[PDB]
Amino acid sequence: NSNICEVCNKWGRLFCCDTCPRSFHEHCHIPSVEANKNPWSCIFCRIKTIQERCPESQSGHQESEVLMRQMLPEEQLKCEFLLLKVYCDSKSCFFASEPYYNREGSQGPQKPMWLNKVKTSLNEQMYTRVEGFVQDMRLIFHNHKEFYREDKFTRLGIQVQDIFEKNFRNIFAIQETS
Ligand SMILES: [Zn+2]
Ligand SMILES: [Zn+2]
Ligand SMILES: [Zn+2]
Repeated sequence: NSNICEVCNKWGRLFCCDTCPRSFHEHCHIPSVEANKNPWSCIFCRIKTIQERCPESQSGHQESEVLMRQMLPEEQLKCEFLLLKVYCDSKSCFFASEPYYNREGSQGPQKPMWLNKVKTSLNEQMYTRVEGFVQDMRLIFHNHKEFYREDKFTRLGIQVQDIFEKNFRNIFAIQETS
């Protein structure tokens, strides 16, 4: 197994995957690493297993179809992985915890959103469709772009949103387009 956390890349109290070499802090893994279970498979392993069980799940899809899907256990997992992949980027640290807004010439967003809030929402099963998860994810970056305006700090929003969108297309097998 790896000696660092796959998500944050630090050492510490790590839990090791029994089916691949990745390791996780308890709360870096989404969902949080499970109390017992021997062996234990990580979320990278569980996502691979869905794909292997239905190779046609990697033929292309329409985003509109994807969003209307109900949050049954496989869609739930896939959003928990998408979220995980965003937290793998160190720049996710700017979007993790609840923000606040006090900048001359800007008003704060009507509906603030942050990654830990999206994490809690998933955990408490508050999304019924993929749509709900993907709207909040996108809201994070949109709020950021609107608030920081012409400041160069807006670019962090663009960057982390590009990580979200590439990963969403991949995980949900969106049909490739030019
Ligand atoms: Zn970690
Ligand atoms: Zn694994
Ligand atoms: Zn099949």
